[PDB]
Amino acid sequence: AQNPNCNIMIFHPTKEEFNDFDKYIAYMESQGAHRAGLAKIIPPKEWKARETYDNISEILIATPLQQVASGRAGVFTQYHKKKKAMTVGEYRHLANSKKYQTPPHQNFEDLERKYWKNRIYNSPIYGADISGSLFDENTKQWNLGHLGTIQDLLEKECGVVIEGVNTPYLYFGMWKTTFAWHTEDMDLYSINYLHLGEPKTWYVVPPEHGQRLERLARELFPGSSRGCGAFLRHKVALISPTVLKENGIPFNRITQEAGEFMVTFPYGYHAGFNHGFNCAEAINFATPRWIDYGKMASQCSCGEARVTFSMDAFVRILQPERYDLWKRGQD
Ligand SMILES: NC(=S)Nc1ccccc1
Ligand SMILES: NC(=S)Nc1ccccc1
Ligand SMILES: NC(=S)Nc1ccccc1
Ligand SMILES: O=C(O)CNC(=O)C(=O)O
Ligand code: NI
Ligand SMILES: [Zn+2]
Repeated sequence: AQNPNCNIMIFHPTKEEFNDFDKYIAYMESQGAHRAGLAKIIPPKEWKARETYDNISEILIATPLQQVASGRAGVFTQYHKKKKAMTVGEYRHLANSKKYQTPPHQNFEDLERKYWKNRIYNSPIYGADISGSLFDENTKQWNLGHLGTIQDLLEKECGVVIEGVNTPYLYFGMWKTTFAWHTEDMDLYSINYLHLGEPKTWYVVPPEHGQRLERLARELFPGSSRGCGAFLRHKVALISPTVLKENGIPFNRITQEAGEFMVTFPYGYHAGFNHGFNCAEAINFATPRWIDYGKMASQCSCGEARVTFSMDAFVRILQPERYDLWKRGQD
């Protein structure tokens, strides 16, 4: 078995290897990359996402989210308070202000220490889930707006034609902005490109050990657990690497820098934070190996978790028994 310790693997494809997206994902998995839950892909030196980022300041963040924490430094939840709209130029200025800017630090490890010590005492503002893309239409390789769709994958594998679309989302971050412990909708893959700015640090639990994280989460957030059998779908819970180690949860960590791709694999729980002002683009995708994970994916039916239009068909076809109750998530 490849990669039995479930290490995060880093790949350096050649420009020739960067042509066929599906083929390279399959290659990564042949080397055991999926066992970690997360992989890094460094693009060929000849590749670029677009020419420059000089003209992005007029993009609108219609609903910036202030991430307010509750709990203790290593075990907390966050809720998202809606703020007034602002442009990316305005957001960048805010990120760089004295109130919100990255503190002086020695290295990534020093900044990580500062994050877990002090995160809960601040409320950074995030521009998340903004439909759009910053890939040039002429970028032919690993263009996240030009991937094969999940709906076409399901049709190719299972022969059923379904409604729905999937398109990329942009994320504008600042120091301490946080993504909570989660797997993707329907335990899909995700791919994330860091277009510009400061790094993003990731934590990940191997898919074969996901239930260990779930059990700890139930212990650490007992009221939330009683409210919903899949409350990590709410994407609001944080657990520090120190607390994971104290409880024997297997995990790994890695820092993503501008110009690098990360791929998360089916049922790979992940969480993380941004180092400073940055912009990332991400989208979900599927492969034939995903189908069995989609069939088994937990669902939130308490009504808290966000439901995309396109997830309906996934639940309807892959989980027909759960569909009525999940669809009771409704409204
Ligand atoms: N072990 C790492 S980090 N990467 C890698 C990628 C391809 C082939 C062999 C090794
Ligand atoms: N062709 C589609 S829809 N997706 C996909 C992605 C990676 C590998 C194989 C297939
Ligand atoms: N290196 C880190 S992240 N250490 C740490 C220890 C205790 C509390 C918070 C962080
Ligand atoms: O970048 C973020 O804030 C969160 N991204 C992801 O969870 C992802 O790409 O799967
Ligand atoms: Ni994710
Ligand atoms: Zn729920």
